[PDB]
Amino acid sequence: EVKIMVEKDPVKTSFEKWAKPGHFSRTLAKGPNTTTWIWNLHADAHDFDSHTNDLEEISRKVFSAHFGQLAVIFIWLSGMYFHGARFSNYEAWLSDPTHIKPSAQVVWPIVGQKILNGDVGGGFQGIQITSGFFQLWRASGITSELQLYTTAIGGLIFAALMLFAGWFHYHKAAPKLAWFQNVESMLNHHLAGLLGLGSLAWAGHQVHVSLPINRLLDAGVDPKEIPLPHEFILNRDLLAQLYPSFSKGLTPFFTLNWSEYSDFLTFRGGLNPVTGGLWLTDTAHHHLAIAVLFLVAGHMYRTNFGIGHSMKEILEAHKGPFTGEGHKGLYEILTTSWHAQLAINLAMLGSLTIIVAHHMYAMPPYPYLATDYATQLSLFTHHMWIGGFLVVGAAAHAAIFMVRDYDPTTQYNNLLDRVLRHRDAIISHLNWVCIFLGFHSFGLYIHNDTMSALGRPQDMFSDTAIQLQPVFAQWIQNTHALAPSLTAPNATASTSLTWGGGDLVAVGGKVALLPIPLGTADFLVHHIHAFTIHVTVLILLKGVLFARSSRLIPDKANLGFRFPCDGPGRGGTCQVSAWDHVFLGLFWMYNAISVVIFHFSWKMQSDVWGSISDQGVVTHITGGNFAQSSITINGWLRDFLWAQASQVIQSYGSSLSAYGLLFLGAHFVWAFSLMFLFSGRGYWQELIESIVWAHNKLKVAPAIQPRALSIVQGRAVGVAHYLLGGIATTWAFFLARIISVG
Amino acid sequence: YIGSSTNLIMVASTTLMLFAGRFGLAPSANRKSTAGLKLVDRDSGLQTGDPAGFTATDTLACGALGHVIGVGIVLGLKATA
Amino acid sequence: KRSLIFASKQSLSYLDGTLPGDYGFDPLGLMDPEGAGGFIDPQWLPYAEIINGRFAMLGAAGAIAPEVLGRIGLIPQETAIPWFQSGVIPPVGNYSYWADPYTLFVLEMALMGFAEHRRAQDYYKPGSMGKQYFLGLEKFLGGSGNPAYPGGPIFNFLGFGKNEKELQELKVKEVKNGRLAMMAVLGYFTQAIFTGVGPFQNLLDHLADPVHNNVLTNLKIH
Amino acid sequence: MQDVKTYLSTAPVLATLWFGFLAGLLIEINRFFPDALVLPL
Amino acid sequence: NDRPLWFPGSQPPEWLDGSLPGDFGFDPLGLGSDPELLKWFVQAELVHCRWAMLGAAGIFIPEALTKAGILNTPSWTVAGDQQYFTDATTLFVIEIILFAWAEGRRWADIINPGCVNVDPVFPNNKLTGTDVGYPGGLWFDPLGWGQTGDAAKLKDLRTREIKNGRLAMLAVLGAVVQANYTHTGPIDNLLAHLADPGHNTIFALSNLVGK
Ligand code: CLA
Ligand code: CLA
Ligand code: CLA
Ligand code: CLA
Repeated sequence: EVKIMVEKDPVKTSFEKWAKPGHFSRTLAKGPNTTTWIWNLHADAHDFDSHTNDLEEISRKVFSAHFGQLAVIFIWLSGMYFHGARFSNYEAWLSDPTHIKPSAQVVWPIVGQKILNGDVGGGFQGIQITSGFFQLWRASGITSELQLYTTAIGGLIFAALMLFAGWFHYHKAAPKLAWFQNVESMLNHHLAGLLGLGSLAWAGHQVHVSLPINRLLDAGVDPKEIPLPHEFILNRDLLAQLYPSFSKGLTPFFTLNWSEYSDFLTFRGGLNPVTGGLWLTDTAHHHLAIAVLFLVAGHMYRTNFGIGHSMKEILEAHKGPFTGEGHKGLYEILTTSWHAQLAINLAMLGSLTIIVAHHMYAMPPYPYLATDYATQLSLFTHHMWIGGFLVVGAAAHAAIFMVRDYDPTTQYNNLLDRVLRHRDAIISHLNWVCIFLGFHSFGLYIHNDTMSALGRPQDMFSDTAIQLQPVFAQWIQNTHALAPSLTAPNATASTSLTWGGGDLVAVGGKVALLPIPLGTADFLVHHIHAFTIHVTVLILLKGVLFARSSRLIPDKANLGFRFPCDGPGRGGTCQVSAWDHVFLGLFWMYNAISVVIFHFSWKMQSDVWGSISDQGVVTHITGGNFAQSSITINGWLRDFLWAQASQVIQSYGSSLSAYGLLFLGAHFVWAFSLMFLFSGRGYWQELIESIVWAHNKLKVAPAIQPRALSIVQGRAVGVAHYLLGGIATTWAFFLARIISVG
Repeated sequence: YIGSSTNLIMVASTTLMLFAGRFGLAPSANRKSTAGLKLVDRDSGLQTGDPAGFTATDTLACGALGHVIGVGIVLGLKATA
Repeated sequence: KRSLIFASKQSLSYLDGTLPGDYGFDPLGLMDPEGAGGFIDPQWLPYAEIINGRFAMLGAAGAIAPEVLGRIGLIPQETAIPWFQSGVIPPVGNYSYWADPYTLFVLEMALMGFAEHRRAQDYYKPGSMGKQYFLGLEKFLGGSGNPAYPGGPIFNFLGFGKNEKELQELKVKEVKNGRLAMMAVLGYFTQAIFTGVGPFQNLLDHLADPVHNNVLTNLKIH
Repeated sequence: MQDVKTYLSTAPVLATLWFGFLAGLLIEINRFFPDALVLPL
Repeated sequence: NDRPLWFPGSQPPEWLDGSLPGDFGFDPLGLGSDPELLKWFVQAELVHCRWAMLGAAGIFIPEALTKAGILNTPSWTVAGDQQYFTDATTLFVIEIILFAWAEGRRWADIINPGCVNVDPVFPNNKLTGTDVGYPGGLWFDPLGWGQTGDAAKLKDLRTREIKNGRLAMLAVLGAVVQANYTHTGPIDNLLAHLADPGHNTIFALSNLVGK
């Protein structure tokens, strides 16, 4: 029966364990014999499963840690709003959003770093921000810095509230295991009460605050004399003169004459020509509809009033001849293992973030977002990287579950067992498809390189050569361009300006969006993307499926999840642990996301982003050379890496010099990672022995014996520095280039 | 508005759903549906004054679903005719 | 043995009838002793109900009293205003008192703190307010075993409930009137938003033309 | 306070405090005595 | 020991047993849990109180007498800006040199009680003080009021400078914040509050949403 269950005062609030560093584990609670202990102290701090076998205590730790993360995020958001309130030119940007660069960070005049306070416009000097917060606040109807201040104060209050909630739910009233295992109630509340009610509330804000303020802004009204939101809520005649349907006043809602709300609940599609963003009427209708859908969907599961679904009975009822018991035993897996839930949720969150990245540039939801090329590029790249990291983490935690939380006795002839039983076939076919994709994409690039170098441009794979047209994607674009005509008759515009139709939105003198063409280069780059994704999936899935055992080491589950090797026997067992598979999948996700963001940047600078003149001539940032230069690896090296890097390396002496500094520093960090990746551990241990001799000669040798990093730690440091260097190099390069050319 | 087609449709939908739930023609708190769509009896634990076993939660569920279906029918008939 | 509103098998296990307003209505099982915690526990919820109900009795009889007394014509008409126009929500309406409403709020916070903190300390540590010196009248504020019913020389100065039967019946009456007042204040709030006039104005509008003055006709806001 | 002082005496907290103090000292020195390549004496 | 407390209902902390002057069991953060550090904090409170008393006497009394017209003190905030017979930085350095001796001798008394009680130039002077923080003698207790014999009556004599001291500390903090906020003298703020207490408050200059 679904009920509230807590324990009073489980843990005493005391600083006694603060003085003891490794209190959470029996091994580290003894003391630091060696320096490795310190690293171990930071590598097992949040591994709550390793601290104890009690699932209740692990659940309580997880809940309180989530509260702490929420408090941290609240502090971060409050900081952003504070910096918008004081150290920003938000109001000047409101007065003129097309010619003033957003800025919300101001440096101190200490060591000549004051040069970084560039002339962003509006009588302000500071760092040009690319987070899109200005456009988000413009969409929300924020017109003054006082509103940002009150938002920041509320954010601090909420951070303190979350911090107190974590303390209360760990040390004062800690929920019991039965409370955490109520997955049906949790889903009902998070669907109806979290997503549905949140969407409804945001629709209310939009209807009452965003639409009137933003339509007055689109009309050219100076934000100073735009009436405040509460004046729209109170003086409803002032709101009705913008949208007459408000004069009806909730009568159409309850009489089901909903068409009378067509003034502010539209299904237009496309972009607002004035701002280049989505119509906020469409957004309000969207949020209302999804709120209704989520509130309906959150009434699906049976908590204690009958009427509903038992997910255990749903799962046990889904089985077939090609499988065994089907989805039998998965309810226990997902209600008794935190790592399985973390894997599922991480995979979904990463894929969702990638969807967000793809959908926020094709439909810019904020005003003056598309024409802010720097913000668009930054948002796309940021969310791509976040999604990739989350997917790799999902793989890691699936492997952790398979190693530690997997119980063969309760999993017999179900789906997990059967997947484990034909992993050889799965990995064989995935390896074959990876090889085939790698060949028929990168070998096509190499073919193009060779024929271009041999003076045989007619033997290449291009539009003026052997053509590989993406006919399926082109057909999908054609279908989506004609959707309002026949397939969605109640639509004014198509889903996005990227499908087709010959419509070009040009806020100011720039280009917001236009029909994106697909040719041989797009065919090639999408197949490169598919190749990289399949190879990453190969590495990660092979790590997960072979985590427990393999033909080499049949007892790999006893070895654990995070172990270096099993020895130099059987020819060498280096990197047989699933942790090492995640370690390599990080490199492959890095390559995949890097190529994805490079393709986005080049395609947008070449075919979409640009400036339109009064006559109507559209010139692009690069000049439309993607169709003929992206087909060749030399073209990528020259027309993208060499041509577009001219600004990061020439940024010295200007406000973009920090980008060049961090460009070179990220190069440095990557090269530094290379030695943790290439070197071993015995060499460094012996070098440390020599250094320890030098220290002992002078009676300055520490009692905490210096040790070289473990093998797994060496790999972790190498991959961390590698990813940091590469990603920061790209970050500096994109930001400098897109701030210079935009 | 009482004699309007929207009112008639909504009243009919809600009444039909309540009748189906009360008289064992639809799932309820004490009427579980199996995988074969056969209705079996269960002890929801909610005591009600209804002799048949119609609870307040059953009434709320049937009314909500009846309103959902009635809104669907009303808007569909408006869009088509 | 008693009226049951929406009881259940789970609720009736711990709701037996000791409490005054006990009718087994606990569809959410919020007073289950098995998972008692900080504020969701059997010791606090009846107390919180009583306190919310007492403040709601003061509210329902106070949010409409000036309007009624001005309608019958014995208070000044400028003080005969709807509750939401008395400065509680300055945007909808404001009134100029001897002090600005934030100074009044600080004074209210000080006084209500001196009262409410003492009430809390008597709830958590019963009898602790009758020991330390408090202007010499700490002996009046000693309370009894039950936190919700101090019944001292101050809190009970007409001396009701000499016998236990009348005392318990009076408790039940208090709980019922408090629940009614709580629902009435919720009605005050929702009607203030949906109508824009005071509760007495809504009552008179309904009493004038009941079929054209109700929620169905008056969810047009204005 | 014994446990709080012990925690504050741990390596990372003391490192943070000491390095922050050093950074503040250097920053203030550069505020009042900036852009010097030669020690004047 | 059944003593009045800052919070009547709650129990007092174990380290605050009521043996100290001004003890009311007020230690919600538990900063006096270390007895060796608790003694240091006791001394810190004592000297802070005795400095804040002189600060309030040199801030509010001259301001009130200037408003009455008897004196012409410059409002205790621009007091540093006026010209003297020496520069402000030179005055600060003289103050540091001249206070190093006294503060170091009090420091030695705190660290090593019972010492530094004898005059170095004329050993025959001495200080007849027993407790730390109450030097006594003749320079510091010329009327001989700190030595009463009765422990309870002496503690009653104490707990008064602790209380006047805490009040003066709060008063000086209020004076600083009020000068920063209202840009006006403290006695002028008092007269403004007494002029119209319902409106001349901290919210007079805050200008919140509704008034
Ligand atoms: C309508 C009810 C409701 C709502 C709104 C939420 C909302 C949330 N839950 Mg869920 N939860 C619910 C019911 C609900 N829960 C029930 C019934 C159970 C038990 C079965 C759980 C069990 C549960 C667990 C085990 C966890 C969550 C977590 C979370 C948070 C995830 C972070 C996020 O995206 O939030 C986005 C929104 C915000 C950050 C807004 C701030 C939060 C506001 C104040 C809403 C808080 C609603 C709260 C449930 C009301 C009770 C508190 C009240 C007494 C003050 C989110 C705030 C996770 C978390 O992060 O924990 C902290 C987590 O680990 N919940
Ligand atoms: C919802 C997200 C989420 C959550 C809750 C967890 C939770 C956990 N993970 Mg998983 N993980 C995630 C996402 C998540 N992870 C993602 C996205 C990845 C892919 C990278 C992984 C990959 C991963 C692996 C491979 C392992 C874990 C492990 C763990 C456990 C932590 C033990 C530990 O050593 O941490 C303590 C915290 C750290 C070690 C972090 C230190 C700082 C990192 C390494 C570098 C910071 C980079 C920084 C941004 C650089 C710039 C700043 C710099 C200049 C200062 C815990 C169960 C471990 C485990 O359970 O072992 C059995 C383990 O082996 N996770
Ligand atoms: C540019 C560097 C580079 C190249 C070319 C490769 C190539 C390959 N890697 Mg390796 N890898 C690299 C860097 C590289 N990797 C790095 C830095 C890492 C560290 C993270 C890894 C980690 C890694 C892992 C963990 C895995 C791979 C896998 C693969 C294979 C991909 C699929 C395949 O075989 O078909 C595509 C093959 C190619 C693209 C190779 C070039 C072939 C060209 C196009 C044709 C040339 C032939 C031509 C006729 C000349 C003939 C020569 C003849 C005259 C002698 C392939 C062997 C995966 C694998 O085993 O395959 C499924 C795998 O699991 N690699
Ligand atoms: C103490 C309970 C109580 C009482 C006596 C009233 C009385 C009244 N309300 Mg209010 N109301 C209440 C609670 C109450 N309401 C609550 C809790 C809400 C929030 C849901 C509302 C929301 C509300 C609105 C929005 C409106 C009224 C209106 C009215 C008038 C009747 C016309 C109508 O449409 O009613 C509608 C009644 C409801 C929507 C609430 C019904 C359910 C509650 C619990 C009342 C149950 C009454 C019950 C018999 C107990 C009565 C106690 C006693 C008199 C015997 C009338 C003056 C209308 C008005 O002002 O007309 C001009 C109007 O527009 N009420």
